[PDB]
Amino acid sequence: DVVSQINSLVSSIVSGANVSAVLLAQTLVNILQILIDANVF
Amino acid sequence: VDVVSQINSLVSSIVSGANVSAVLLAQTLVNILQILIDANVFA
Amino acid sequence: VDVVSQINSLVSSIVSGANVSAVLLAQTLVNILQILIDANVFA
Amino acid sequence: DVVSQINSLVSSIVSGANVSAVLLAQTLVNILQILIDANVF
Amino acid sequence: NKSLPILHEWKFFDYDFGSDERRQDAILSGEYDYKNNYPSDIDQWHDKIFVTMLRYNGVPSSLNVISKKVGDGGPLLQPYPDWSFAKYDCSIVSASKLAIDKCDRLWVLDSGLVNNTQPMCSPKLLTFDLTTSQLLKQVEIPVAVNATTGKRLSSLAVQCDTMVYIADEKGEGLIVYHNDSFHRLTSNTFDYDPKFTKMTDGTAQDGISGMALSPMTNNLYYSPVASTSLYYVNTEQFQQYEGVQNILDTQSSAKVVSKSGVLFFGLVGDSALGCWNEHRTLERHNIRTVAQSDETLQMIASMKIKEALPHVPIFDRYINREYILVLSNKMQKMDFNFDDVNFRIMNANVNELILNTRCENPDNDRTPFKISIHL
Amino acid sequence: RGESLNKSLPILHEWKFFDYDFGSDERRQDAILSGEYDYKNNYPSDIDQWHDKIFVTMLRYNGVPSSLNVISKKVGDGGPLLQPYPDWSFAKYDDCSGIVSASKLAIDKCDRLWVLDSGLVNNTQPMCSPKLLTFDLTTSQLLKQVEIPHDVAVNATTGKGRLSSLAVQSLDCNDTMVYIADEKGEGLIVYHNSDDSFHRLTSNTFDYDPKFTKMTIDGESYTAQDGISGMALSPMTNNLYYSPVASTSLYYVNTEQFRTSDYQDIHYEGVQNILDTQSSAKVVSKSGVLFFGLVGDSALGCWNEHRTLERHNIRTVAQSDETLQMIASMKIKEALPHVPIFDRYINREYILVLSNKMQKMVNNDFNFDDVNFRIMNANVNELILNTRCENPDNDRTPFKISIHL
Amino acid sequence: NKSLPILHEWKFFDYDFGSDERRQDAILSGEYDYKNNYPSDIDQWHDKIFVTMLRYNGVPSSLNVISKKVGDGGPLLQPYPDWSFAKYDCSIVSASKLAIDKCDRLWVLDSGLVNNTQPMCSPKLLTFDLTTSQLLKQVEIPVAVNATTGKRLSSLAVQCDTMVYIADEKGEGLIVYHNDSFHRLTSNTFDYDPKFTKMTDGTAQDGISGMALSPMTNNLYYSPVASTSLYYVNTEQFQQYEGVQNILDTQSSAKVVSKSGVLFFGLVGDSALGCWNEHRTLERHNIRTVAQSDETLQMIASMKIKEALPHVPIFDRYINREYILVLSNKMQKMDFNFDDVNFRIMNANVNELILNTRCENPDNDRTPFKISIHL
Amino acid sequence: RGESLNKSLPILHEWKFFDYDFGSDERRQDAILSGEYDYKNNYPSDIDQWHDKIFVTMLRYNGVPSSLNVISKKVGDGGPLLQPYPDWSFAKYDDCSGIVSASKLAIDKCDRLWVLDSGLVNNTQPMCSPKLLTFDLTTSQLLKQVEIPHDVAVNATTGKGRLSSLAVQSLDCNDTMVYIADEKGEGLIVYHNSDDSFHRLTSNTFDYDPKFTKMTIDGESYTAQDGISGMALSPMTNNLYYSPVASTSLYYVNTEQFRTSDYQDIHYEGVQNILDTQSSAKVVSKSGVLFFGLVGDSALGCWNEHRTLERHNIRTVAQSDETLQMIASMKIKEALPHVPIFDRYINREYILVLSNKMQKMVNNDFNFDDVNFRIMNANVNELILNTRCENPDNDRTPFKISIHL
Ligand SMILES: C=C(CC[C@@H](C)[C@H]1CC[C@H]2[C@@H]3CC=C4C[C@@H](O)CC[C@]4(C)[C@H]3CC[C@]12C)C(C)C
Ligand SMILES: C=C(CC[C@@H](C)[C@H]1CC[C@H]2[C@@H]3CC=C4C[C@@H](O)CC[C@]4(C)[C@H]3CC[C@]12C)C(C)C
Ligand SMILES: C=C(CC[C@@H](C)[C@H]1CC[C@H]2[C@@H]3CC=C4C[C@@H](O)CC[C@]4(C)[C@H]3CC[C@]12C)C(C)C
Ligand SMILES: C=C(CC[C@@H](C)[C@H]1CC[C@H]2[C@@H]3CC=C4C[C@@H](O)CC[C@]4(C)[C@H]3CC[C@]12C)C(C)C
Ligand SMILES: C=C(CC[C@@H](C)[C@H]1CC[C@H]2[C@@H]3CC=C4C[C@@H](O)CC[C@]4(C)[C@H]3CC[C@]12C)C(C)C
Ligand SMILES: C=C(CC[C@@H](C)[C@H]1CC[C@H]2[C@@H]3CC=C4C[C@@H](O)CC[C@]4(C)[C@H]3CC[C@]12C)C(C)C
Ligand SMILES: C=C(CC[C@@H](C)[C@H]1CC[C@H]2[C@@H]3CC=C4C[C@@H](O)CC[C@]4(C)[C@H]3CC[C@]12C)C(C)C
Ligand SMILES: C=C(CC[C@@H](C)[C@H]1CC[C@H]2[C@@H]3CC=C4C[C@@H](O)CC[C@]4(C)[C@H]3CC[C@]12C)C(C)C
Repeated sequence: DVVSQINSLVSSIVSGANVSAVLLAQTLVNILQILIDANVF
Repeated sequence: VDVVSQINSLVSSIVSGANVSAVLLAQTLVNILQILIDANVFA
Repeated sequence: VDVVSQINSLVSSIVSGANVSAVLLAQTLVNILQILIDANVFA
Repeated sequence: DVVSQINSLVSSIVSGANVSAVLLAQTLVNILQILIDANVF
Repeated sequence: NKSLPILHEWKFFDYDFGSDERRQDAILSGEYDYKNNYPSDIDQWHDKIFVTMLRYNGVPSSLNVISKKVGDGGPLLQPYPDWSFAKYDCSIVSASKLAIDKCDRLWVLDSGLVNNTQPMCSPKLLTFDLTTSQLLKQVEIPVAVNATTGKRLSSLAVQCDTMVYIADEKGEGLIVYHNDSFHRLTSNTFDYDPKFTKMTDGTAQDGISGMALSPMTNNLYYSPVASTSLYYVNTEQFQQYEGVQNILDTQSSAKVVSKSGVLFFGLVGDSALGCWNEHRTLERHNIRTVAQSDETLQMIASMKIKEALPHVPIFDRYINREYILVLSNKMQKMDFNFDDVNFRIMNANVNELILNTRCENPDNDRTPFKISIHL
Repeated sequence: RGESLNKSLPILHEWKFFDYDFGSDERRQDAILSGEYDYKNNYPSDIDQWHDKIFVTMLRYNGVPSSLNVISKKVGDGGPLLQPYPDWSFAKYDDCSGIVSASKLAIDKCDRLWVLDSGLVNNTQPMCSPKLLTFDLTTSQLLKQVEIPHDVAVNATTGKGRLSSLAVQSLDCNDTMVYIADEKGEGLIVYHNSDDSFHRLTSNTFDYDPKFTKMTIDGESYTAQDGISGMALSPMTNNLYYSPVASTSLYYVNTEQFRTSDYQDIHYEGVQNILDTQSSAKVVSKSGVLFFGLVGDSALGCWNEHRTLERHNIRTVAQSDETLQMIASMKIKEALPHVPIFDRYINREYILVLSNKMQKMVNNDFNFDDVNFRIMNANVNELILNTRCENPDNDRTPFKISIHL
Repeated sequence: NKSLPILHEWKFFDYDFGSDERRQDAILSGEYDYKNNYPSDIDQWHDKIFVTMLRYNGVPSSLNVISKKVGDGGPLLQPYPDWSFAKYDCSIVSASKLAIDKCDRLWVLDSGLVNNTQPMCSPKLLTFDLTTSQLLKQVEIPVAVNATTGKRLSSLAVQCDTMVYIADEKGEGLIVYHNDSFHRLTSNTFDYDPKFTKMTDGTAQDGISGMALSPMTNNLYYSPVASTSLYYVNTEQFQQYEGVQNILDTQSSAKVVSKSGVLFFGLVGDSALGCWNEHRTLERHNIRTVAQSDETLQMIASMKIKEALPHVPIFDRYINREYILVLSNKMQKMDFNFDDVNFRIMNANVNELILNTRCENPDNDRTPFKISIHL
Repeated sequence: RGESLNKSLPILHEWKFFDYDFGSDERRQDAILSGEYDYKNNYPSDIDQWHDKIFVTMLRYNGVPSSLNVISKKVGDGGPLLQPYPDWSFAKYDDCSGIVSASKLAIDKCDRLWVLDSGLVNNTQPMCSPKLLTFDLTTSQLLKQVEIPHDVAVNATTGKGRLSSLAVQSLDCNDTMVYIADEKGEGLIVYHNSDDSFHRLTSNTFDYDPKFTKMTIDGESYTAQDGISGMALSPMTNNLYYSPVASTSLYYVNTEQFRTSDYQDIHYEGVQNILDTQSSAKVVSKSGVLFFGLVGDSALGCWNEHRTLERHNIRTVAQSDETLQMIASMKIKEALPHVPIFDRYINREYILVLSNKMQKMVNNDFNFDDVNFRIMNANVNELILNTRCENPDNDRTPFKISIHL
């Protein structure tokens, strides 16, 4: 689920917690691919 | 798969002076990252 | 300075459906990051 | 010096060391700005 | 009691003629008198903001966009597509209303009227391709007059096999076009009410004028200009009615419906904006006023609702996508004071405007963040 | 009240019952047999939040292994397991060494966690003397521990005491002032960080009202002869808002009075009988909005400090017969990191709400096959927007981001 | 003994006529015989790879680019700019050589020759703007013939006030154009040597042909085709010589100089590529052979050196920017076997080719990484 | 030799003299007065590298605080300060508890650091018995310590011993084999991880040659009656290359011989008198290129294992009269992280070279106002490209990245 990753990641960031680099990388990959598939570029 | 031929193609464009496709740039960035993710580069 | 008016201008372009300048995108990314750097976001 | 930052950062990465997120961010900022000023976009 | 952020202001309209040489040639001629430029409709597509002008004497172009240039009056206008369509000697005479569809076609309702009365040419419906700025189709409105009263095409709605709807406030009827039949309909709900003909800042015998198609229910909401009622007709019908009467306390102005089913409408007396959710029942306790300003909202002549772009449906949950654009001229003054601000394009996020009010759509609070958008 | 019936707040964590990370199911069973951990006697008192930690404090009944806890990564059939903070060392009270019953928590500007240990067992029998602990959140180590002298911990005439509410005013990160309500004994303790001095205050505003001693939540009712609790310090006005538990009033005391010494004629403000039901816990936003739980209605109410304290400025902002039965705690946090240039784009403040079911504790009649304890949350600005509680909105950007967890 | 990676191969050249209908109309006509298409020069700008064809009988266009389409022979060519310039009936007759300058102008040396001998039209120097694909200037070469011998403009070099240089192998001289004077020069160094007229895979009385301007020293290196010498003339002179004689063991073919001062040249006998650094002294112990292949390097008809882009000078230290493009037809066969590969565009990184050899430029090893580039 | 006179390798770290991170200049001065640290007696034996750590081992003379060190963040007038690894606990040898003189280091596939402690003081007097330590680099803790029995640490007849070279063959990360050259005693110890068994071998190939006992470096000369050192295991062929110090030969032994037990008729290979001068330290790339220091010429030479072992396949790849006077150590590392899909784009292997000035130690005549000890580095492929040492290049990408530190 991209949505659960996003939700999880943003919650980390806004909470002041240290944020997982792998979750950051993977979610960036998934958001981009979605944008690619929607002809955003 | 076939990230290597995309990379090769893309870099060739960049170094040749040509205009480079934003979608090919985005997709290749996506593929390089995912490869790095799967190789525990961030873990 | 004046990152706010650049941001406002850029997002307005994006949300309006307009084509968005790659240089304005790059420069605003540079400015947002530098601000975050100076606020110890990465430290 | 952008060059000293680059050199320092790449040396970290290739050495297997953990790599500073601030040095990563700042060097990304400087490379981009250079590219912007050279009309690369 | 909200004010809405201004996107563009004018003391008076002015155009990009080319040089101040070419402007002055038009001022002397009477091709352009600044005192006779009154905006009818606005719309928006990508970087373009359309502004249509009622073709009185001294109005160089009717169909315009806002340009990069600026004058003492405010942003200069620039004819769309080029000055070619500004000419009428019956070639766009008077772009009364605009509409943009899913396929990036711009529909234009040219009334044919001069001074909003004398029909110099026959009305027509134009259709430009916004990708190219070129004209795809032009059709004359025969349908166009009452056939008994004899009598002004003053409202438009468009549904990629498309269907257009054109209200006729003077003649009191509803033209229905099929993408090539036309057909005029009639009703007592389309007729003006003498009771609410006076609209007292400080008389109009017009009927159906203030249309708005719901993208979720397919009801075309409307009312006569002289009325305090909100009627509607379902469009699945479209070969020959709903809504409460006297439901509002004053007359309504222009109207618009969100994709999410919220109807917005201008309240003439209060100089306010009201709303009503389609999910609720049409009655007093479900009608709320959401913004009001004695200076800025004197006659809401137009409203449009747009969705933030690009449209990436997976991320819809994170974004309040819909925003409203509001043209508020001062029709009451159409005896103006041109040292003051007269014509305004305001905007706002739809969800922010109605949140925690009877107008709202039910909020699923299921994400750590929500982004509100407008221009 | 209008336009908001059954509006619930998104759940962050739920429990059917509390359980802990003992280590393995081996180490748990050793505690269940011992009587160190009965799941039926675990009732949450307070919550708080710092970085990745969500604190949850438990009333120290018989069968409550630790009082001061955080939510762990592990999960059980009850819900998220708890894990003692800092370590199990502070869970022990046979010794009477550290933390009997963490009644309330508070986090200050300088990342210190303040803890109000009541010393009570079963919320009544005072096994040890109360104390105020202060941990450094950066290190998880203890900075200072101070006993609350019997002189001020209890009423001198009656001898009764239950320290049930806490608020902290970090004036300079180093001269801070703590405030501790005593609902049973009916008093307000005022502590000074500089001296370690204490001062017990009294007032008729601190006393319980027999008129509003009966409180009905979700059909079932109980009775509570308790005074001052539900405290909340305004970061903008310095008013410490409060009310007796058995009351329908909202009082307050300005704390600038306590700054200049020699007070121990204090002036108390606020309307009486201003609410239709009793108020529970309370919190104030940095932006000056007071939130409070409405016991009878099982609702959350608000009031802006910029407006005048009266009925027509009080609105109820959420309500739910299932999810909001006793609001035992509330805190408000700002989204992080704090980058001031971008404040204009972000509704930063969000609220965390602990909603146990105190009505079911009183009668010892829980259904542990149902959800009982909830941490809800919401964006502050989104909750009050277009209501009498809102602060004026400057709509000056093409976008605005609302945050919570 | 390196082979260089192939960028494009051909068994024979073919063109994008439009449809196989339009091709067959040309084959029957004799407008296009595949057996008579021989490449003269290559170049590169952005996505375009230029390929020029010697205009024999059966050669539809002379100035071409490689297209996206592909045939049994190899990549089809496509006339540049359009087919308009493919026509000669003296309108580009025979694009002998190409050159690209700092300002994105493409210089073309049209010889005017048909079958590389009969001068159907007068020679000319064209100058296209590569940004627009349109022609900026055209100039006839008067300068063009020996004025005693009577006699083929077969080499080109360009220096944004630009200076062009055109070798004449048959007439034995050096034309010097000023951006509008022309001037023919002469020398015994420009004359052919009978000793090295035979070039034995398994006779040519031609002179100056194989020019290459050093961007660092401004020496225009050259030699007669029939020679084993390397001469040069400084261009700061440019109103009326250097280099060793018999310095190479066999005849040299085309020539090119890197910005960094390395001269490359084809060695006819060995079917090899040699180099020499300008920083060293011109003598045997400083001449090295860097690549060789009996199949792939039979006649090096052209070489160009390009720098990797974009040019961001701050990062030059990280990048070996320069790469070489090599056209290797088989002039020895110009009796071909068209079931085999005959014409090749190879390439390589300059620094990788010469590193740790007497040809190299001194390496400052001052970065944790170095990137080598080619296409 | 050709086309490479005075070609130096980029310096990674330089020293005029070694100094340590004692804590503060207070704690340093306490050691200088004590005689625990004389800067004039600190001579580096080996280097290695793992992640951010660069190891530097010091010959334990009088005035050498620690033997096993890493380079620290701090810097002095001498150069980068050293810092004992793991902590100062292993620097102590009064006790004779841990690490007297870390002669050589080795890092295996599994992130274990192997250390050859000779037990020598002043490189001669055997104060303690030699041992082989094995730290886990992930934790900085010690996994195993093993004494090298006097049975095999010294020659049985003469009694002499100096363990001066080390190589490790991690066959399975858990069955590894260590190899320890003894230059003074002239033997090859072969250790087995499974048994902790040791076996001393002998050969005439391990013996010193009197003919090449004189070695001149940069004008000044000295004499060395030493045998087998300068070992290097090929990861591709399993040949353990070596040579006696006083020799101009390059020998080797295949190690598959040692796999099958019962050897303790061993077969030694390699040409004799193949070099014009003595070889110093040695290293082999994963790709099969052997590098070696040439003592007389003050140069670095190479030889590809794919080619035949003879003069026309030996080339000198760098040389410098100032910077390469005694190559005391060499290691080869691959660039990280290892992402195999991208291997084609990257020349991954690079070489680290310790070049002290052993010629100046012998005569006790250093100039500490000059640079004396250097860690140089270079990309392997860039060093040998277009030379007889290279491996065949597949030029199959529009770009190739060369790496070092
Ligand atoms: C990982 C992240 C950050 C996600 C960021 C990099 C995503 C989000 C939206 C993207 C832009 C969308 C539209 C556009 C408009 C398009 O024209 C250019 C790309 C851009 C700006 C996208 C680029 C990437 C963005 C900003 C979060 C979840 C912590
Ligand atoms: C699309 C591109 C650019 C690809 C770029 C963004 C990729 C490539 C490798 C990435 C780094 C690898 C390792 C690392 C090490 C890790 O510790 C941090 C990220 C970093 C530096 C990666 C960041 C992103 C890099 C530079 C080309 C083909 C035009
Ligand atoms: C140019 C853009 C996109 C800007 C994007 C790339 C910026 C914005 C904020 C950044 C995150 C902030 C905090 C953080 C928290 C930190 O822990 C990790 C980086 C992250 C997530 C930043 C990454 C990059 C973000 C999303 C718009 C205006 C079109
Ligand atoms: C921080 C980093 C990674 C730096 C990376 C993100 C830089 C380097 C080159 C950049 C591209 C240059 C050209 C181009 C061509 C241009 O058309 C698109 C951008 C792109 C691909 C640049 C984007 C950013 C790149 C890949 C290192 C130092 C660890
Ligand atoms: C807070 C910020 C900037 C936040 C930026 C990354 C936000 C703002 C608006 C977002 C787009 C809105 C709608 C949409 C519509 C959706 O369909 C795609 C994402 C997009 C384009 C959003 C992308 C993210 C944007 C640009 C800085 C100051 C740190
Ligand atoms: C819509 C998106 C992703 C939007 C992302 C880039 C948004 C969301 C929350 C933003 C942070 C909120 C608060 C803050 C607090 C402020 O102090 C810094 C910015 C930051 C961290 C925002 C950065 C941008 C974030 C991460 C996709 C799905 C298209
Ligand atoms: C190893 C990689 C890809 C590395 C990528 C980021 C490298 C390759 C070539 C580089 C450009 C070369 C020249 C130049 C010329 C210089 O002027 C600007 C940078 C640029 C465009 C380089 C940017 C970085 C590139 C694209 C993946 C597989 C992880
Ligand atoms: C030229 C640049 C920056 C180029 C950067 C993106 C290059 C340099 C080194 C590359 C890593 C080398 C090895 C490796 C080893 C390999 O296993 C993964 C890729 C990685 C980490 C390369 C990633 C890309 C890097 C960081 C700017 C100045 C324009």
